[PDB]
Amino acid sequence: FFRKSKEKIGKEFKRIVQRIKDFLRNL
Amino acid sequence: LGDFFRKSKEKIGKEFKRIVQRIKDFLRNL
Amino acid sequence: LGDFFRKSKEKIGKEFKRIVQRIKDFLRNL
Amino acid sequence: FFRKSKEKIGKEFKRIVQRIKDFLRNL
Ligand SMILES: [Cl-]
Repeated sequence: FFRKSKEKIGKEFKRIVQRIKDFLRNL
Repeated sequence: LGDFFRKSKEKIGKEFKRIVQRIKDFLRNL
Repeated sequence: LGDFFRKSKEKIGKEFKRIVQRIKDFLRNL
Repeated sequence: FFRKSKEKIGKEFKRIVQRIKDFLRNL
């Protein structure tokens, strides 16, 4: 359960950043 | 039109709620 | 241990809730 | 607002499929 929790934090941050970018580019 | 504007506004609002829900979840749980 | 098991179970449950919430949202709104 | 709504359906389906895969692979 070590670096996988850290790996999860990074994927979730990336997922939200992507979603925000998509929204702004559309409007 | 008219209903096209309403559906577009509804879809925008729902996506804004999706972002806010994801942000809250990330900040509280990580 | 003990609290390691509880936190692991909690994290698993939360991820299961994340999936169910996303599925519901997809099916109802698309 | 044409094919972008269709484009959104496909990204969301892909996002859920990915999340389910990640969960199953972990346990
Ligand atoms: Cl997502």
